[PDB]
Amino acid sequence: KKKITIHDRKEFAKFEEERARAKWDTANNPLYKEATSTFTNITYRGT
Amino acid sequence: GGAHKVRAGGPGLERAEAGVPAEFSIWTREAGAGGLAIAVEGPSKAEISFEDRKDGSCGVAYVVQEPGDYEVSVKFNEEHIPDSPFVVPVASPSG
Amino acid sequence: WKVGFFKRNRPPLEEDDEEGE
Repeated sequence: KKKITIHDRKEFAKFEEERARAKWDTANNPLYKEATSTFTNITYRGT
Repeated sequence: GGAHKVRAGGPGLERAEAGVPAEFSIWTREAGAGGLAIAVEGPSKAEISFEDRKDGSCGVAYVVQEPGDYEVSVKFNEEHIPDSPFVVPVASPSG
Repeated sequence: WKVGFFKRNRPPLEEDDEEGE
């Protein structure tokens, strides 16, 4: 329990270069049902 | 993971004000490895922002424009933590 | 990780048969 999650940190960085382009939904979506996929220790430091 | 050892609390998760940065805190890095996933619901926009703290905690916050009852869902490693979703309405301007 | 990792990908999408078991 100290890497298995980080391993999925780069799978996302590529999964975007995979489908490339982008994707999003709004306006016709009254309830802003957004989300937040934060990775352990974001860019900024903390510990 | 440890959706149970998840930390959750703040003056914004109980309620907040319309057009006022709703703050809060959800710590769970010590619980064990795991990715963070949450569903921010609300009848208005919502700008998330991660601010650091003197203790290095993780207090995230967001502003809202619609005055009334809004709601932010909560999930850890994609696991709705007990007492979910978290109901969080926006009060009226402090006054 | 746990059930997360695969169903973790928030992006609501799943055209491939859901493995699981």
